[PDB]
Amino acid sequence: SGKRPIVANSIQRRGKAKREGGVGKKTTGISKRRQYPNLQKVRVRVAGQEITFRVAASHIPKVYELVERAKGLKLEGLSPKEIKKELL
RNA sequence: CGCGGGGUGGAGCAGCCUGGUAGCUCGUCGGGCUCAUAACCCGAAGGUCGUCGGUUCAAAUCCGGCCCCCGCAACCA
RNA sequence: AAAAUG
RNA sequence: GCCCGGAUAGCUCAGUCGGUAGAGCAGGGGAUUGAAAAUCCCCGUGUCCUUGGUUCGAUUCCGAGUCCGGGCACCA
RNA sequence: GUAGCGGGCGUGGAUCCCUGGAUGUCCGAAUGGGGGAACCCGGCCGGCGGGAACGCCGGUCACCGCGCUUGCGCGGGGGGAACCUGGGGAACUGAAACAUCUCAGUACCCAGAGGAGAGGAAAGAGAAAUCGACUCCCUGAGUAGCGGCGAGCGAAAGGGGACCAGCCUAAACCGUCCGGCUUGUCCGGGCGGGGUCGGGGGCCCUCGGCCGAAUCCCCAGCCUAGCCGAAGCUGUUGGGAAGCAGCGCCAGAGAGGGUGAAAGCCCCGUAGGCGAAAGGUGGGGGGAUAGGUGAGGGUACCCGAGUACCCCGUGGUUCGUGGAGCCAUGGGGGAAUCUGGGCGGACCACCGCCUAAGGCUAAGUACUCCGGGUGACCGAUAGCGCACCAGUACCGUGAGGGAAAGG
RNA sequence: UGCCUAUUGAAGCAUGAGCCGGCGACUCACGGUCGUGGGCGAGCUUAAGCCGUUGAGGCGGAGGCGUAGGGAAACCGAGUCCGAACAGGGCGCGUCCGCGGCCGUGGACCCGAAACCGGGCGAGCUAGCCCUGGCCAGGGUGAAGCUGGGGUGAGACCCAGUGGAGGCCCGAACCGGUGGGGGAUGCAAACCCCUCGGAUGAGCUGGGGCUAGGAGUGAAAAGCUAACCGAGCCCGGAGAUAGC
RNA sequence: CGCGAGGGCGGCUGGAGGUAAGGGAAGUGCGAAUGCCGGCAUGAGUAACGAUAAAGAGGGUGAGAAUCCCUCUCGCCGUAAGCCCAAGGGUUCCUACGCAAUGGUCGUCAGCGUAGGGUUAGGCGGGACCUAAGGUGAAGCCGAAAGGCGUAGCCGAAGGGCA
RNA sequence: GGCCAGAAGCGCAGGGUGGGAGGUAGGCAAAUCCGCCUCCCAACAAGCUCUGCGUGGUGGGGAAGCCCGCAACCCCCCGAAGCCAGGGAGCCAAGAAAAGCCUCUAAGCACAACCUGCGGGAACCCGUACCGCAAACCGACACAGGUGGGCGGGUGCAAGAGCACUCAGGCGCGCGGGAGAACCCUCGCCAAGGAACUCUGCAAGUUGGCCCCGUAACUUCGGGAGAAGGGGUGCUCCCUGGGGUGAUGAGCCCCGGGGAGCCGCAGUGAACAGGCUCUGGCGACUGUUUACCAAAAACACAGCUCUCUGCGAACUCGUAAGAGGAGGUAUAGGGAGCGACGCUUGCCCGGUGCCGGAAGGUCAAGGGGAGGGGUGCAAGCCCCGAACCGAAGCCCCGGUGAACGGCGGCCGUAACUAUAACGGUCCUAAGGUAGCGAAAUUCCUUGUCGGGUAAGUUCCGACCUGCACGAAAAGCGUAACGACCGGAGCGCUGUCUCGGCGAGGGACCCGGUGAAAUUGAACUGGCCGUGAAGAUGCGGCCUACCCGUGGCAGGACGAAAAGACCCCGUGGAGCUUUACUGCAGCCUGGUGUUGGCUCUUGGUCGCGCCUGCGUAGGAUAGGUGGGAGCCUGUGAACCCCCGCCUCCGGGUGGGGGGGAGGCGCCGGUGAAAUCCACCCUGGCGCGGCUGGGGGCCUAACCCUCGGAUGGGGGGACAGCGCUUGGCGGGCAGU
RNA sequence: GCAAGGGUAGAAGGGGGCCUGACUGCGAGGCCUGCAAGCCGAGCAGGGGCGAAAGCCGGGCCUAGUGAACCGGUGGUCCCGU
Repeated sequence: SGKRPIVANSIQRRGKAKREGGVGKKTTGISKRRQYPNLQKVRVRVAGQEITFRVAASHIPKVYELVERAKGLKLEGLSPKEIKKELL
């Protein structure tokens, strides 16, 4: 949907199998349909000033580490690029 | 013409695919109660199971043949 | 506080 | 095909962390009753599924066998 | 583009052809704002007309992304016949029905790249005391395998060739500048130095020896106009000789076209050989910067994290759940730094291979808008839809469709 | 008793053809299998590429057939497999070109669908809705209200007059389309004449806007969505597939 | 001359290419696919000539006129079949010459052909004014990419406003 | 022919508007401007403003008339849909925005700037021909079609934009000329008869305007009403009543009334211009619909009912953001069915659906690990995996009909017979009530009676064995309405017996221009046969000079559409469902986002003490083991008050007096006691680790709050990611 | 044993005693036949039964009582096992 640090979201398939297991008798497959795995997003408000990121919430922590950096710069309204960028 | 359901004591229903035991209510018959009739009470009887045969040790029961009984279909031109 | 007809 | 509970009086079902076999109903004998019920009494009958083994002994405890009932999954 | 007037210019070297420059309305990424493209309306500075109203004229004013104290300086935007990479991604059909499968990761849509794009220096391959970036071709091989084990799909290693190339960083460790803080000899942000690995690097003591750009330059050479180029006369039939008849000749040139018909020697040419003030291009051969140059002995300081790894859901591979690894990765859990970590088809144990989680990297390869050359290629119902004033006329609201016609 | 086609059977009243002239259909690539014309033979043969040529051909053995077969395999071997077996029984000997026939994969002898799918173009027709404007001659009926009179204890209510209501009436414009005739290679790809319905309303109409293809809109017929809509048009997949 | 497909000979036409023996290659042979493209036939001098509002005559011009100009009669529209404005259309406007074709006939005519003219605004209508629906769109929100919403602002008229 | 324009100033009509004087929690405190309060005056005005109309200095224009070219302009009457305009009254559905324009203060400035006057100047861009209800636009055409707005004269008729004629202005429709047949179209008339026509009075006719009489059932009371059925209408002359403008008298128009008298076949003398009635069906009604075969009894409709929805509503669109719902809030929104109004709307929850049920049953991940397996020398690394704990769903229990739906059979019976109020029995979840009823429903069927008719498969009234009505897919009625469907009458008539005549436009002839489908080739006859069974084309026979023109339709299996019916193809589409398989969507557990603090109860391994009342028997012996040859004192023997087991018998610990005491076989019992153990059964009590359920809070997340580094509300839930299972024709492929 | 047919007492019928050949390895030669299936079968080997023996015995008087492959399940074993 976005990603911030991390990165985007794949597009998985499917498996409708109706069968034994291969540990009794065979096991056939009903249908493959195109699924879409959205990237478990989630939002973060942070103190750098009054900032907001949309961390892939598996990296939420990275938000802070990135906050744990006093790059020495007053207002700019966003000051995210530096953050989200002078990041790594 | 074709399907499918059904003929069991007097009437109305079981029992039949799971073969040997015919069950129920009503009424018929006898005896009580009552002045008497009902009602109520006690006790009995009564069926070639539609027919003509087949298979079987044994056929209401299973398989075919008609006889009436009941239902459902009989559409396109 | 009470179980039809002739 | 796996996982569960089962088999006890005619019938429907109980139960000790081994010591008797018991209820409810049907059924029969009696009282009471206008009638028919409901009440009230006394019973009646058991290989506790079949086998072993456990124990001094087993309804019961465990192995195994057959019938019965419940639950779940397959099906080329 | 010839046909015409009407005028003119050229050996005082025109026209023409190559190179560079100049001017280049308006619309179009369109960029002052608007807008029904090619039109309308404005800010600021300056200049024209008597010029204050009006009106011309020249500059200049989009937005977005990177780097300096507020202004700035570099960049971007759109287009391109295919070819290329990525992100998305069908059905018809096939299976003589059909759902897995097939067609197919194709058609198409989107973003991006460029003369190519991609890939690329091993956490590789796979059984070889082995190999040694990648890409392309030939094999390997319709093999191995995959598969309602149907239809059907289908590798890789190894072997031949083409090409040939290797490299920077992150972290230890040292210095420096800056802004925060619990004003602690501390925390992290930015530069510089170091350091790049199958085993190395940092830091301490012990011994010091050069190759070389993928970037900058220069010339060659090659494009972009051109010049030189051999050798035949007479007669004859004919409307017209290049034919025919008789004597010749050139040839590094007997390719071709053209001239009234069939010419080596008529014209343009052909073989062969010269040419650039100018602008492109250009290691093919050479110059110069950048950068890179050793061996032992000790700590046990560094070696890329929400990563590996395990689990759930999927994709790629010949692999369709299979005994199913490996490579990718949305979700959850979640390490270690060489007594580290991955791989060699579940899992162990041996044996061996390789160093993940940062990046760049020529060439050989693909394509044909464009220029040239050939054709047991077409010759005007063919060949391109167009040999001609065609993507036109005409048709359709539009997307779009789409002729005929040569002598 | 025509030609062709299709047929058990056609002059056939079965299909096709007006006539002529052009265009018009068994191909090519790669595998494979027979046959055949050749080279060479226990052997035969090169791929890609390098070198020359500029309509010279060389080189190149990686590789590929063939020389041994049996067996699922281990494995063995002129044998082998099954088996205890010295029974038995099943299997048990060429390449490279060219040309031809036919097979496999490619449309693959040639035309022809109805349809499926992707991406765009369309509401200048038609349906709905939104903004802003217009339009509806003349007649008719005569609601509520007011006002006056009457009525009653007060009221209700009743009366005249006034008044002018309404998916009200007749009927033009305007909108529509009932019945009939005509029209039927039309004046016209829906028209003309007569006759009909509505006509202050759920009205009609100009201009400016919005909604779209399994979607829109729909006082609902599967109607309308640019003259054929039970799923638009255009281009593409595409030479879909066609046991006809 | 060949069984035949064809092959030679000869005569007119034509006027610039052609191609032996013997061989090799194919876009290689048509009468039919309601085939495709073009040409020309049949029906056929047939149906039609587009509203039943209607014509007649005298002069003109002219190569030639029922069909053009003029005149006098007759008839038809007259909430039009008449005037004015929007839209759309783009020179069809006026003038001089003209008739091949275009007019369903004719044509001296024309809305046709060639040429030359013609459109004049502070007050009319638009813009250097205003907003509507709705568009667009700094911010801002959202989407795999395209892109979807959207504040302000801007655009948008037959409505407001102005001599 | 007797007008047009025209400033200021005059008049005449209007439209706008109270004037004061003080205060002030508002207009995002800036206004002396608004807005609100308070009190002197004033009031169906005046004044002040602003329009329209006349008037206006003055300019302009100005026919019919001959040769080929002359110069007024006044007076009444009618009179708007236009103007004054933002006028008035009434009503419910409650009726744009912004700028210009006034006014108020801000910043700033007052040497600016505005306001009124007067003179000089300045004043860009675009459109402007022409067609424009059509031959110039849209329809391939010089197409009988389509196209928005304004003006649109006069007379006549009740009125009018109607109808007839006609001004101005413009047309006579881009082939003509003759004939004078059939037939076709369009049009007129008709003896006698009058629906006999025919599916049907289809069509055509009759009637038609206005004034006056006069009009029934039925009714929701409005209406049925133009009900029906009649009479009048022209022209001349006489008298007379009110109106409007004048002026109160005259012309001028506007509505009437009463008498005479004239003419025709006829007076709305032509054109416009209803025929009517009785009775059924359906639908309440006006409306809407299949553009191009269906205008309806179909859709809609007010109205009734069921149902969802508490607001960040439900529901719809969208992946999302967001939007619609609605700037609404249950007297509101969404979905469904029925369909004004009247009288009503029965019985059945067995099966399906929906709603309700903190129990049980079953149940996926996941939790859990008894136990087993593969490996190594090992520790280990890996694997399978039982109990048990586990949602929604389903099973199960129950409600529910204006939820889907459903709503019986066979026998007998009365004192003539008939029939059956009564009875018997089988089945059911329950057995169709009211009202209708051979019906838009009835097969038999033209049912059977009545009515209507000379005659009636239709129609109307009746009766029921209702093949197969019936209550909200409503039932039965119903005034009014209908281009709706059926049956009758009257009137009128060519629809008809039965056809005839006449007019025009074609057809026909001449001149000019000149198509189309179709077409194997044609030299293309009849009858009998024959043949693939319907022959111009074979056979036999029979007829027949050659070629045209006007006409008719029997044939050429005539034309046109590769049959729409039927079947076939392992063709296609749309639709359905409890067909298969999916997907959207919705439900659901486990995780992530995700945090504090309590309460509580489970399951687990520990550990800590109890726990165990057969029959003999010192008596509440658990089990086998060790056992001699056993321990109290810090002191038992006995005692009380006490928490605790239990069946009571019989106990498990407390404490002080007290102070000696106390054992092991015993004798029996299947088995023997002191004490130590390890352990079976069950319970209790602290600890580990996991769980579940209840509350409280805030800080994430969410919603809001005069613009918040915040305050309220909600709150670890919701939402969202990943994963589990389920529902699932809403959609897709088959 | 059960449908019909053919066959049959010089037994295929009825009874009795011992048995388990309702074997393992094979299989000449044929029947039938598109394929692939189905059917008969002497004989050899091994190790057995019944009979003194000759001998008979690879199910049943005979013809129906059945289903390719693929995919799996249970066993077993000389095989394979990246």
